[PDB]
Amino acid sequence: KYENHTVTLKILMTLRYVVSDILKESRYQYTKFNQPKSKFENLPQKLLL
Amino acid sequence: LEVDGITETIGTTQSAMYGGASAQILQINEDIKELLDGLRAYFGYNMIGL
Repeated sequence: KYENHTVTLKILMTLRYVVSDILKESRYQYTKFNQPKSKFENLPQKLLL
Repeated sequence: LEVDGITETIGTTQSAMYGGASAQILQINEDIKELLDGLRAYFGYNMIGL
């Protein structure tokens, strides 16, 4: 029925991101309290999407 | 403590005038006082002649 016609739509789509740059990449801490020995842990990174 | 945009702050029960566990000790002392004084009724006072 719509062989030669222009169809227009409004749509919902799921959100998506990709990483363009890494900002404040690595943050650190020598956690020692209430541990058998010293441990190294990586704190949250910040991402620019 | 604040490092590179991430910060943490804590205020503890520890204080110059009271200890950290002082709250529990106060409650325990309260319970014991009622418990002991009431229990002393089960045994009663001590008497001796002269």
